[PDB]
Amino acid sequence: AAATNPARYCCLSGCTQQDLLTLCPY
Amino acid sequence: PTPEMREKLCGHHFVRALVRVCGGPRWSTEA
Repeated sequence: AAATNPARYCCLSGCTQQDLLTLCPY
Repeated sequence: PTPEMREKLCGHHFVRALVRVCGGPRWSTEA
């Protein structure tokens, strides 16, 4: 569910390519 | 950007996934 942490969020809930892309920096 | 299933990026999973999406030939430190 909700989690003030991407790594945790991706673990608990899960993340896709889009989810990760949104977190991609320069 | 498709009907992709969210992968549970627990631990190292987040790292490898991050490299996959952002770019392999660049994660020379951010992974």
